[PDB]
Amino acid sequence: TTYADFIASGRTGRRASIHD
Amino acid sequence: SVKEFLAKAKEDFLKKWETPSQNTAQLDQFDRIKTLGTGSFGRVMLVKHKESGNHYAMKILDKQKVVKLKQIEHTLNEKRILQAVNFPFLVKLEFSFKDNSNLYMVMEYVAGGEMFSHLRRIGRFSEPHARFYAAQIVLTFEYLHSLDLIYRDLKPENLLIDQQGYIQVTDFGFAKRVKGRTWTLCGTPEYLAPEIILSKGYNKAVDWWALGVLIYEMAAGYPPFFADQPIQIYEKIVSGKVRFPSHFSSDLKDLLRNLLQVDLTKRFGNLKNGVNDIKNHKWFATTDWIAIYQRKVEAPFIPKFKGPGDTSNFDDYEEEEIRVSINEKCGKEFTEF
Ligand SMILES: Nc1ncnc2c1ncn2[C@@H]1O[C@H](COP(=O)(O)OP(=O)(O)O)[C@@H](O)[C@H]1O
Ligand SMILES: [Mg+2]
Ligand SMILES: [Mg+2]
Repeated sequence: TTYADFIASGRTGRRASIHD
Repeated sequence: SVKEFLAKAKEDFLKKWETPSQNTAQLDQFDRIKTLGTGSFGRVMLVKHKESGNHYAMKILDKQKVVKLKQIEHTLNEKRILQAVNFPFLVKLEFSFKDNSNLYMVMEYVAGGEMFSHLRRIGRFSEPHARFYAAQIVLTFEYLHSLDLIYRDLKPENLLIDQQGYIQVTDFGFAKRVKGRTWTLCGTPEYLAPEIILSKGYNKAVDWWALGVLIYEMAAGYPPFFADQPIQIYEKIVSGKVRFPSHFSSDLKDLLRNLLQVDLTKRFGNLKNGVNDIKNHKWFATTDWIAIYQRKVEAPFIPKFKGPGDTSNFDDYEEEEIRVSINEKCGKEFTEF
């Protein structure tokens, strides 16, 4: 499931801003 | 009505923009209690104001780190704009000042925590719950955009829930006063519009894209474009194919196809009718926009609050001493702060 794939991914915690 | 409101809203903003507030507190007026959250660089702490006893959220920025990441202008932007705006869903800047080592922005403490933590804990928001928050962002972007402001970092981590269950927008780090286009590669990867990513030049329509991302994530519990690395995310954003959870209503899907629209002549917010294409969308049909602005709608969720200074709606963070050198760092760079 999409949910399962998101939850196993490494961006489920607070995301940092970028200024690339 | 909206026109008379926005017009006088604008006169008030300009007077503060033209002559910003400066140096309205100092560090030793506050006792630092606990870290509330952190960003790319720099941290926000819960503090207690000695003379009044009120609690505040103090954002501490290390000038040297600001300079190193090349965020001088953005930091000046952040403070100049935040001290000048006034809207029921924007967090209030109560004090600002600087010392030899740091810049400080003291905001109203919003004790309900980040939308982010609730969202992940709960899983996702039902559509009426998501709609109630969305409505507040729509009104806020109408306000901001009307001042020629672009916000550029909408996401649940920068959205706070107040004691009434309403939203408080924080983090004006990338806010910018601009007529026409701009080019800075900034924001948060999951929320970037494709024109930001493609180095095209871009305008305020990127905030309406990001709203689409927000609404999706609120309702789905995960973003429309995710991957393990930013670069994979950009790829998916650029493709722009979006797929929706089975539980999304037809109305929601239609709205999101019009916000997450790679074509600027067709993205909602960005058209001849402006924000009204959004406010009059079927998904928002049950929304009383006046009542929302007035804060008369019953919130879907009211955080637990146990007395002032309670931080239980926030994660815990590693604390660390806030150094202040005896030599002034980057004085000239930050003079107008
Ligand atoms: N007024 C506030 N009240 C309570 N917490 C706050 C307040 N402002 C910011 N925070 C917390 O601190 C974190 C970082 O604040 P932010 O303004 O987003 O700094 P940054 O630019 O480094 O992301 C936020 O994500 C939130 O958890
Ligand atoms: Mg932030
Ligand atoms: Mg920021």
